[PDB]
Amino acid sequence: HHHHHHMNYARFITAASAARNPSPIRTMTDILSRGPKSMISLAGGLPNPNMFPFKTAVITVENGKTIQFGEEMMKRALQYSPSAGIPELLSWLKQLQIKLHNPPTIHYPPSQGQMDLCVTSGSQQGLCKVFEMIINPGDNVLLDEPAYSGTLQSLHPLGCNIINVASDESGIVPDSLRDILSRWKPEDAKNPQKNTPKFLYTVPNGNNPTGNSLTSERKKEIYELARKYDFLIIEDDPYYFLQFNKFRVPTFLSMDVDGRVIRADSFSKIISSGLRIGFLTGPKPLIERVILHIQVSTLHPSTFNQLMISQLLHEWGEEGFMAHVDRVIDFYSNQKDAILAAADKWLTGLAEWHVPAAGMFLWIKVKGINDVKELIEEKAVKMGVLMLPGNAFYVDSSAPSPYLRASFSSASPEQMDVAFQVLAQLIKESL
Amino acid sequence: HHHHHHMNYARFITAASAARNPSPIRTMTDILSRGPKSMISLAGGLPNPNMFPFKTAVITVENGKTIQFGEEMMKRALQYSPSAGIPELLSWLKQLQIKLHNPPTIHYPPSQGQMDLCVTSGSQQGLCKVFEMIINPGDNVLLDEPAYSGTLQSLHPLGCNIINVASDESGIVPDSLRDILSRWKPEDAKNPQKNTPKFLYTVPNGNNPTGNSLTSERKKEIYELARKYDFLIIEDDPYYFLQFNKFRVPTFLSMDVDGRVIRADSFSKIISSGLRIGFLTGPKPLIERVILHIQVSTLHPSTFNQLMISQLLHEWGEEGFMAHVDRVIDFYSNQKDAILAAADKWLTGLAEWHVPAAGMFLWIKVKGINDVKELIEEKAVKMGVLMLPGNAFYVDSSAPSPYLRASFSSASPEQMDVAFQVLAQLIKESL
Repeated sequence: HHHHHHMNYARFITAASAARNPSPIRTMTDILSRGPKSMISLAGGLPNPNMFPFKTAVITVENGKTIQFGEEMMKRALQYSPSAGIPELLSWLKQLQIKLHNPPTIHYPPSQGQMDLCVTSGSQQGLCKVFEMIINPGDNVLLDEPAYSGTLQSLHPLGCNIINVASDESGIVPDSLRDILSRWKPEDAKNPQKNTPKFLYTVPNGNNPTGNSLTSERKKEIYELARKYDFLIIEDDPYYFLQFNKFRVPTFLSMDVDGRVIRADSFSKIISSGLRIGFLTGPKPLIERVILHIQVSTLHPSTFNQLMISQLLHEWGEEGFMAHVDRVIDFYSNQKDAILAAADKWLTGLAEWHVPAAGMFLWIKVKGINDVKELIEEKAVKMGVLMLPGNAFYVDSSAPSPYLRASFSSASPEQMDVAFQVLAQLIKESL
Repeated sequence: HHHHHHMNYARFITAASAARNPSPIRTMTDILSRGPKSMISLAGGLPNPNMFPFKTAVITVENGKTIQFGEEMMKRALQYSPSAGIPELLSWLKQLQIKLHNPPTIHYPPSQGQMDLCVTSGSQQGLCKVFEMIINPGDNVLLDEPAYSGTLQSLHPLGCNIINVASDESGIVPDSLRDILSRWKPEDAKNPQKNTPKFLYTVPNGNNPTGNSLTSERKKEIYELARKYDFLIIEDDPYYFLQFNKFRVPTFLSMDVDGRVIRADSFSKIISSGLRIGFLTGPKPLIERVILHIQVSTLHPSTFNQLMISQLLHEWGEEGFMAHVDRVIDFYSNQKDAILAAADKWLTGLAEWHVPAAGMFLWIKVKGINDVKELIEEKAVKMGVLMLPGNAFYVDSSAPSPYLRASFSSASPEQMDVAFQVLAQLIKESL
């Protein structure tokens, strides 16, 4: 018997989200193409692209072929395109997801969670619209702190109760999640008044700010709890392609037999943050709610920027894409080694840290102080150094934090050495 | 005494919108630049742009200088940028708004509505976030039908009561608005339980689908009603730069002594729809709520696409921008003349229409039929022609509509002649 549980997606969709109806720009593109080519439509609502002033583009690529938009491709790049993304980018990304994650839901019926993808204007846009789709005021949601400050700022106005799940150097601790969920009975998920959690959100690789990643065994245990208590998992994975380990841990999407995982991927850290391109992968009924919200907001991701990325990826193939990933990992892993060496030299005895598993941040706990912000934004700024106090990564940002987040994306080894010399002095003269 | 009334912006901001707090990507950009240049920050959260694969760009321009992104500019184009837009585009657009509209609010205190601008990922994103900022379920809002289908689809899930204001060939009819508002007393606006309308929304030039535009005298009367009953005006003006008249009618923004107008502009019809660039202009406290929502969603408009537009506009200057506008008007006005000639020839006696004042649509009322959709999507599609039934432009899209929207953005005169021959035959053989 094929594995996986029946889902009722209506439990995870607000009344406003369910009320949305389709609003594409001129759906006649289907009735015209299949019909006669001599079919004259005065029914469309597209501006004439011959008026647009940019005419051709040439974009050079390191380790890839030059990208050229000739006259006709430029007119396409400068015109509206489908809400979920251009078809050639969607098709390539779907094949990538199948290669990397082989999701169980690929061939499910739509109504029981068939895998669907949506290109978004950055991954964070997809996450925001997912949160907005699900959360009514008073709903309970689960996540591990410290968390990305932007996620916390997105959730705050929605009025949900954020329930912290304990975490350590291997991510969320399943025993903590199990203990929290024992507040409910599993059947309470079928009774709205009981207010069982709607979802668990986590960054499973290279959490910002901690650098920690989940293990495979913990992901399996967490997934089983999500099935038992019938909550969704929001897998926000922007550092998926920045793991230092040779082998990537299987994702929640890869084990999602039920159709309860919404995954966010991004090329923001590896290909371009400024182009505003990410993508959601998840069950069709939930992805459809996000698409409909896009249709009345941004309409679509930039057609031009999608064509840039799509042409890059098609020429690279999976091989060239993974080779690029491996160059970027190599660079960040060397930066990681450099910042750890500077910490070993100058901060030993004064602070403690875990080795980042992925991403671009080192999370430093200063010993013998209750709050860092004293010796950073008032003392380190006078000595020529700035690192980020940890307070902003908690729901309660006023509580004291002895943590600093240090970035290793760009500093040279010399800059890291100086920076940690200064920090060591500050810690010393503050004890 | 300087003209304009005290505003209380809290009356137009939902609890969720007011709850938002600032969430920029690493605000340390200010403490670093003014500080010493030898200040080492490990506090930022930017990915290293040297990893990104695109290295230079060359973009040709008709009637303008070729745009070049060299190595350093490309790294900027591929990186995160500020939520409200890049500074050089904001500054140029602010000067444009001052030139075109000379808004009264330029030098007001922030708290009483100082003019502020936000570049958005298309104008519709700004409008969506404005609607979301204002509307609680059950709130009353005012607009004229027929209206852009996307606006209606955006408002539907928010649960507002849409109150139709009568409109004719000169836009909203002020006597209708006055009669509707007589349901309330002006002081009811200071009593939430009375549920006075929160805003009036309109497309004042070249309404989609009608082609009609407001007159100056009506705008003044409408503005006075907005002051008297204390509602905002949402001026959605994507065809502002596509007016066929030599002189543009003054905008609501140009008369906004109170700070009660939120204006949406777009370059989607004139420079590029696919680049997803528009902008809001409005009172600082309201624009700030939109920016904060952007900060947790799209983060910013594509940096690359903003640099393309900004470099185009700076090289053109106001003179080159207006010259481009005038070429585009010339083209669309000729298309307008062509579709009117085809209507004169083939549809006279069978339909009636008003001459479009702006934009790219002709709105045709078929005589002697209650609903068109019979003779379009089941009869015209077999004869090689498609035009858009008017039903989608009303809140009640199931009510019969004898109207068709015909686009003149692209068809040749020959295609228009054929299309209207067919439509004339269909009307004839359906009576």
